[PDB]
Amino acid sequence: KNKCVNFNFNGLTGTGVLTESNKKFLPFQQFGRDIADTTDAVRDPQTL
Amino acid sequence: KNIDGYFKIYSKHTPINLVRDLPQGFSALEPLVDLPIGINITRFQTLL
Ligand SMILES: *[C@@H]1O[C@H](CO)[C@@H](O)[C@H](O)[C@H]1NC(C)=O
Repeated sequence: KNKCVNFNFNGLTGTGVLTESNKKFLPFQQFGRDIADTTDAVRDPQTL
Repeated sequence: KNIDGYFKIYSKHTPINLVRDLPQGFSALEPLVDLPIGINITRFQTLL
């Protein structure tokens, strides 16, 4: 965390700085999106 | 709803104080399950 890394979540590849989020995902929800249809928040497939 | 043979269920439970009909208000239904049955369904029935 807190480092710019090449992250790969279930094929959702990208590059960013993964940090602690204060969003409230619903249990079914898997990942978020930005207005530009780019991922903004994800759920770790190993640790929910 | 059955889209491409995938049975999606969205469910929600809210309290009311009424005996007449569907109350005025707004509430959304969180998705519950996906059943990959692949069945064409055209008629149904509820069970009391
Ligand atoms: C496996 O994944 C589950 C998913 O929540 C997690 O609880 C568990 O700690 C994981 N175990 C290992 C050994 O990765």
